[PDB]
Amino acid sequence: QQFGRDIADTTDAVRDPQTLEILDITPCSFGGVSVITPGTNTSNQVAVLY
Amino acid sequence: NVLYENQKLIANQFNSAIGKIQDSLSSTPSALGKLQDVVNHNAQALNTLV
Repeated sequence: QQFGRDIADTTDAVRDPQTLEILDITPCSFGGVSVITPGTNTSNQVAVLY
Repeated sequence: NVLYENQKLIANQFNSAIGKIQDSLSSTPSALGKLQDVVNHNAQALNTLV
């Protein structure tokens, strides 16, 4: 076996040829950004939601 | 006037019906079709995109 996969047809586990130990793969931390603001007629400050 | 002359009977029948429906909601496995179908439809439509 060279490398694994999952249900969603994406790469999950990869074995390097240098060492018999296998390395898992998890993508970088991704997510939407959202802003929490009051009315601009009222105030100016904002709060960031990740 | 028919209620106050049969209060114990109505109470016993109500408790028996409550116990019966509590048993029947767990005995039959196909009594929860709609919620399982909508969550399975959502999961399948999300999986086919990937």
